[PDB]
Amino acid sequence: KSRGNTYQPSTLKRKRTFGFLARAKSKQGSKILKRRKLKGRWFLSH
Amino acid sequence: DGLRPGDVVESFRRGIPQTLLNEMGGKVDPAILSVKTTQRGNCLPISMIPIGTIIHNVGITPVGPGKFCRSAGTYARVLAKLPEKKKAIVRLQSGEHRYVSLEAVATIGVVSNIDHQNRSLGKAGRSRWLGIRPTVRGVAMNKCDHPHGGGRGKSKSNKLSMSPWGQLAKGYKTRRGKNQNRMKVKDRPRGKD
Amino acid sequence: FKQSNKGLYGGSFVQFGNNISESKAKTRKKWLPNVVKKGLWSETLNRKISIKMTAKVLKTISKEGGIDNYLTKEKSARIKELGPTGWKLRYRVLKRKDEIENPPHKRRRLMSFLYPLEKLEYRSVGKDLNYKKFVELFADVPVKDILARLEDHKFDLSTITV
RNA sequence: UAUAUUAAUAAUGUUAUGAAUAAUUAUUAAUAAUAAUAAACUAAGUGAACUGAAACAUCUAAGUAACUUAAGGAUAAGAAAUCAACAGAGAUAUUAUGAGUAUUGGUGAGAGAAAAUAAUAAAGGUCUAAUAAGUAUUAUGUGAAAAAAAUGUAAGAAAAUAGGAUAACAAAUUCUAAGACUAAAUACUAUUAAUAAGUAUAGUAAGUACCGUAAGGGAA
RNA sequence: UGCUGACAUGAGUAACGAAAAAAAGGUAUAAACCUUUUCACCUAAAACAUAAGGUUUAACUAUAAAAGUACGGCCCCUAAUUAAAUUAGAAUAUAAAUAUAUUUAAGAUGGGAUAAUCUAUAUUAAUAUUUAUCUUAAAAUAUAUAAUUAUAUUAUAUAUUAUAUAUUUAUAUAAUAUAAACUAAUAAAGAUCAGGAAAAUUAAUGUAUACCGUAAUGUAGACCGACUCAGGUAUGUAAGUAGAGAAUAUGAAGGUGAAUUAGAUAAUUAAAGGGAAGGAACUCGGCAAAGAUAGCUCAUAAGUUAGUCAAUAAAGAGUAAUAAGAACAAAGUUGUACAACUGUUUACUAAAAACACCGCACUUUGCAGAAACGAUAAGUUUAAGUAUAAGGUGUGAACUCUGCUCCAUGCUUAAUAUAUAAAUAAAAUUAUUUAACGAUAAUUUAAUUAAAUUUAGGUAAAUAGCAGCCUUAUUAUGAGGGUUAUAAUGUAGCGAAAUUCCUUGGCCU
RNA sequence: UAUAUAAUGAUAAUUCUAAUCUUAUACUUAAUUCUUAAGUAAUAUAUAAUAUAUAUAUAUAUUAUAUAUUAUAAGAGA
Ligand SMILES: [Mg+2]
Ligand SMILES: [Mg+2]
Ligand SMILES: [Mg+2]
Ligand SMILES: [Mg+2]
Ligand SMILES: [Mg+2]
Ligand SMILES: [Mg+2]
Ligand SMILES: [Mg+2]
Ligand SMILES: [Mg+2]
Ligand SMILES: [Mg+2]
Ligand SMILES: [Mg+2]
Ligand SMILES: [Mg+2]
Ligand SMILES: [Mg+2]
Ligand SMILES: [Mg+2]
Ligand SMILES: [Mg+2]
Ligand SMILES: [Mg+2]
Ligand SMILES: [Mg+2]
Ligand SMILES: [Mg+2]
Ligand SMILES: [Mg+2]
Ligand SMILES: [Mg+2]
Ligand SMILES: [Mg+2]
Ligand SMILES: [Mg+2]
Ligand SMILES: [Mg+2]
Ligand SMILES: [Mg+2]
Ligand SMILES: [Mg+2]
Ligand SMILES: [Mg+2]
Ligand SMILES: [Mg+2]
Ligand SMILES: [Mg+2]
Ligand SMILES: [Mg+2]
Ligand SMILES: [Mg+2]
Ligand SMILES: [Mg+2]
Ligand SMILES: [Mg+2]
Ligand SMILES: [Mg+2]
Ligand SMILES: [Mg+2]
Ligand SMILES: [Mg+2]
Ligand SMILES: [Mg+2]
Ligand SMILES: [Mg+2]
Ligand SMILES: [Mg+2]
Ligand SMILES: [Mg+2]
Ligand SMILES: [Mg+2]
Ligand SMILES: [Mg+2]
Ligand SMILES: [Mg+2]
Ligand SMILES: [Mg+2]
Ligand SMILES: [Mg+2]
Ligand SMILES: [Mg+2]
Ligand SMILES: [Mg+2]
Ligand SMILES: [Mg+2]
Ligand SMILES: [Mg+2]
Ligand SMILES: [Mg+2]
Ligand SMILES: [Mg+2]
Ligand SMILES: [Mg+2]
Ligand SMILES: [Mg+2]
Ligand SMILES: [Mg+2]
Ligand SMILES: [Mg+2]
Ligand SMILES: [Mg+2]
Ligand SMILES: [Mg+2]
Ligand SMILES: [Mg+2]
Repeated sequence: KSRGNTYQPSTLKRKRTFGFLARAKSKQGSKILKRRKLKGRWFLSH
Repeated sequence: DGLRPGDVVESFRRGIPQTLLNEMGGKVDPAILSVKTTQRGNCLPISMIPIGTIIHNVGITPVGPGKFCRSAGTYARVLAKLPEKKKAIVRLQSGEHRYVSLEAVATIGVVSNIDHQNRSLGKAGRSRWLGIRPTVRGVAMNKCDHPHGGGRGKSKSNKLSMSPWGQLAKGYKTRRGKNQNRMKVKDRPRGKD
Repeated sequence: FKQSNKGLYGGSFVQFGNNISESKAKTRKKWLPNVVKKGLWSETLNRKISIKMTAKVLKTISKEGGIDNYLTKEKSARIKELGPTGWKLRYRVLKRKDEIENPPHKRRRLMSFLYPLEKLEYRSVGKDLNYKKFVELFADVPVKDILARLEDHKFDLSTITV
């Protein structure tokens, strides 16, 4: 069938997988946040 | 096999009971223990199971549960007793003679549902219900997958029958070398039958 | 090599090197020490210390004549060899040897005697005192007083009993 | 229940017939708390592949990139079991000559020192250790392209009447491993001053708008 | 086909994205906005009420109102699963990172008391997957004259009349009243595919009832698709008439009629209707189109694996239809090839003969196991299973059957047959050095010392293999026969095969 | 004849074990979830004595040294 609609929004999954805690509660996510801070990004995670 | 709602069974793993010991009627002196033992359903150690008895639910150790001969229609036979070595020789449904602890568990009689092997599932849905997903043959696969794969048309690729991970699937003894069975008198028929 | 923190490895770690073939092809390989689990009797602790050591360390125990001696050697080499665990075991052994060597007499009952008096005085003035804070206050007071009661004994923390 | 509680001046509405109150006491002493935690520099563990060799596997790239761990304003090194050669020097750390020389390599692509003489540098020499044993050494598998101290497995000494150093032996020299501290010259970063045959496309916005689910990319 | 920026040509061309609209008035302002009327369209939706999502897009800033009994969340409880958390010096393993097992905490898509005669949650006193609702019962009626069947009813849902009250609250109840669907609560009971986890009562006091969601959109212009995109998107109600039906026709209420309009309707293109005579003469091919003489009740053959499988058989009958006069369901037989069958596949050119399958064989593993995973280990799945179990391999239901061979590659079993690699307690001995002893670098021997290797079997439903040459019955032809090679020489069956080049092979229909 | 009694080794097999390995389950003084040092109430071990029959061994008051207020049970085993 047709393609293009790969993003199916759901706040629960959005926050659980790309939220701030989802990254601050691990080694790798903490590194992502730290790298984004160093680059100076305004928005670290959803 | 013969167990039906209504029958009475018992276990003598702990031993012969005081109820009979003090009563002296069924105690060892008249040796009613033989006929109290060799009756289907009850559980006894091999030490007090006579030779040649058909048994199931055999253990390995004096303190361990019944492990062998536990499926439907399965049984084993007591072939020998060695009190000095605290051991017994039992032949299992595989046809293998094996050492077992003489004070190991065993139940008299064959396991029920003898005809379980004559059943016939009629459709793939029945396997799916039971929890069996489809099996894909190696020859149908690609060479990156199972070694049998590849080849235009149906072809076995001159490859010795083997598993997807390169282990021969016809006659290749998998348990080989130093790590074999320490308690093993005689191997199973292995093509004799 | 965090496997070694749990045992007496004698300051020997893994070695990563190359495996050379006859064509002199190289392939990374690893050398492990010969770690063995063993229970050695300790006299000062009067019990078996069960740990993972190397055969070399075990042979050193055999030479030096005991796990106690091995742990309590003085050289900096040994201090380095004895890892975090060995260090703790050494502390236990030396503490036990010291407490066997010099016993306390070669005060708690008098603290108990003084406890109710202070408790009653605090109650009278409207305050309270429990055992924990009591011992905390009077932990480090060498000199006692006779403000109340009478000292009908001359133990004086010297030559107890006849 | 840190407006959280034994003690207190009196009590409403009641206390299985002078005290103890679910809305509480001007009060007084005792008892649990708060992770904003950068970068770069340094040390250590593991460590590629592209590539070069006009192919490729020894070799190279390279102990580099990357990941992981742990310190300090710096870290690391450091006062000879060192060099040297019969004459002598006298701790580390960078730089120039020595020198692309000795050395080394499918003796290919290629790699490559030390003595010694100068420059920068600080007061640069000191004791903290009962003077160092599964240690030196040996065999074996690895180990900075030349030059070598660590390293898995196992055998294993001596006391200055001794030990280390060289393919080996003799003679002679030189220094004392298995115990330690050490400014300065150095690296990174941030301020201040000076000079720019530097920048207005290396001249302040914005890591924003916007793109991707995300890591991430990224304007005028 | 350099990069960025500006501007051109195509060009005022193609397009303006399923669609019914018309007057009068607001307004001598209007195709596009608002109102009224007429007309249409969706109506088991284009309506109503919601979930998720989202630039609040809404009937808006003066804005979406909760103690709970149909209020959700919040909170208690847990599933799947997650966790720099958790465990005498020592939970286990591991180059680091980290990974295991156990605890604990978290985590719905789930469970959680009472309540319209309206209700009360807190503190102190003890520690039931899924599916179905009888042949037969009793009265009164239609019943026939003993039928027997024809049914509310062989079970529930409430309101009225009477027999009674404590100054009419709870009962004991005898009568009256249902046609077809559906609902939530019983009772009994059918197959095997055997059907979640978790948090315990009376008493005495007690309750001033916190926080958050609430608009509108939600088969969409208000979300995911680069667009106000004919795509994707979860629930319940979904008037009546008619029907077996949620099919099909209409449409009562409701909502709507669209960022394109007005003319004209050439060639030509798309979707659709009709067609004389003929009926596949088209084409690679009946591709496309056309063809239905009940939809209910009867009746329904040969084959067959006995299954109304074939079958929704074909043809046919009954029921008003006799010139016809809604939509929808229903689209004929037969031979062959392949595949037992239902199913799966190349999201976006292949749906099949390919995959799967139930069935059939071989093989490994005795459980401290085979198999897979684990910079590698602990450990995990296998399995809380045990040779009728689990893994691997080929074949692919069933009938009739499955012939010959271990040469080769492997597997497998024994041969007192047989190389060597590493590892040492000694010295029959050369070289170097040294005045010297001595210090450094070897070859033979030991009671010693593997797997492999090659010998001999077994193993083909293991991987695999299954030949040539020449005359006799005075003939094409060759029952017998003669010869070389081999492990053996293609058996039963089938045959110009989806296998046959020659090849439009010869013959029949 | 016309190479092992002995001394040793090789091979095969069986046995034992604190090599190794796998499964399961009250007080007294002294420095109020603690420790230590001396003695205890009861739960358990060896050899000497009670008293039994054959001419190598039973069952018990009480005492001699080391401990609990890792261990047991089972299995494999040089
Ligand atoms: Mg997209
Ligand atoms: Mg996820
Ligand atoms: Mg299963
Ligand atoms: Mg199958
Ligand atoms: Mg298959
Ligand atoms: Mg294929
Ligand atoms: Mg492969
Ligand atoms: Mg194939
Ligand atoms: Mg490094
Ligand atoms: Mg190259
Ligand atoms: Mg190439
Ligand atoms: Mg330093
Ligand atoms: Mg280099
Ligand atoms: Mg020294
Ligand atoms: Mg020295
Ligand atoms: Mg060496
Ligand atoms: Mg290199
Ligand atoms: Mg020194
Ligand atoms: Mg986007
Ligand atoms: Mg044009
Ligand atoms: Mg035109
Ligand atoms: Mg146009
Ligand atoms: Mg107008
Ligand atoms: Mg419809
Ligand atoms: Mg309707
Ligand atoms: Mg709506
Ligand atoms: Mg609520
Ligand atoms: Mg919870
Ligand atoms: Mg929920
Ligand atoms: Mg809403
Ligand atoms: Mg609403
Ligand atoms: Mg698109
Ligand atoms: Mg749309
Ligand atoms: Mg309709
Ligand atoms: Mg209408
Ligand atoms: Mg609407
Ligand atoms: Mg439109
Ligand atoms: Mg037109
Ligand atoms: Mg016509
Ligand atoms: Mg006609
Ligand atoms: Mg034709
Ligand atoms: Mg034609
Ligand atoms: Mg057609
Ligand atoms: Mg007929
Ligand atoms: Mg028939
Ligand atoms: Mg149709
Ligand atoms: Mg098929
Ligand atoms: Mg199909
Ligand atoms: Mg396709
Ligand atoms: Mg199909
Ligand atoms: Mg395995
Ligand atoms: Mg099987
Ligand atoms: Mg097949
Ligand atoms: Mg078949
Ligand atoms: Mg065959
Ligand atoms: Mg050798």
